[PDB]
Amino acid sequence: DDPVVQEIDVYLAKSLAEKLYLFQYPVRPASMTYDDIPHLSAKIKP
Amino acid sequence: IINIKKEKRETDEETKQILRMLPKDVSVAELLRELSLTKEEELLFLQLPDTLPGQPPTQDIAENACTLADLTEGQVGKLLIRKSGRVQLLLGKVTLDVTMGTACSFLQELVSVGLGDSRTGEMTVLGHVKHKLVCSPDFESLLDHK
Amino acid sequence: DQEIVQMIGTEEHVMAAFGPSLEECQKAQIFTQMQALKYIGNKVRRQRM
Amino acid sequence: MLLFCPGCGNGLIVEEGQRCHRFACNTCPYVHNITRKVTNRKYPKLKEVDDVLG
Ligand SMILES: [Zn+2]
Repeated sequence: DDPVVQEIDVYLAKSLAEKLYLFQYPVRPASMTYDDIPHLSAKIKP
Repeated sequence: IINIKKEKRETDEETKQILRMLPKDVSVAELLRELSLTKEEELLFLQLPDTLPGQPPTQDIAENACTLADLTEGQVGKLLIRKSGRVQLLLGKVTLDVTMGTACSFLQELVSVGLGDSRTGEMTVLGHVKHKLVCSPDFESLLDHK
Repeated sequence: DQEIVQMIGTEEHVMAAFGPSLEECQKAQIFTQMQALKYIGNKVRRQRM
Repeated sequence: MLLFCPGCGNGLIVEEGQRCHRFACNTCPYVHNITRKVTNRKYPKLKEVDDVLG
């Protein structure tokens, strides 16, 4: 079992290391998104 | 009735309760259809081990944890797809294996929350997350090596 | 309640069995954490003063 | 079946509005009118024709 195909390279980026957040909605399926819902504000703490 | 706001069935994979009228994939075939069948980019969420096979470069140390926050930019490893469905990640002298994670069906939005100013910041929706990968050390090879 | 049902299970028989519990919960006006905590505290007896 | 509101995720009950029967949640003004027929079969187990023993 040799690596015949798909020798993909892996790069690393530190531009958004401290600014990248992951938001997951446990009650919202992936089919319906909040793209059309107009947002108003977001409160946050560092 | 509005078509994009119907009631949702309990099964997130079969929310189509009313209509107008999935086999478990593998990482090798996943990447094959992501690159050969189509050319559109995709956002993935892979889980790396606690410690990477490296040393913090001039980070003031101790054999501590070496995560991505210590490594620099550029090429850090290669992704190999062998025969019979093997998907490995060569991160130097060692080789980890990549498997499919838990098949999430709920909405996962990868966004960028950049606090450019101490009073006002920007939230940038980068994309959507659909598949999850898991990278694990090939302990069998590490044991048979020495 | 959707998160609770997802945590319990997504099988049809599982939802059919858990239906009565959801109905009994909806019979009362307990819908937030504060209301449920107050209901629980009402069912709490002091360890003899 | 068991249906939940996309807004908050609470269970939906069936009530009668001013025009038609609708699914509604008890904690939000979300509603959903019924357009076509909706059914939920269960297919109960049919007692077999028990054999005569002895
Ligand atoms: Zn609701």
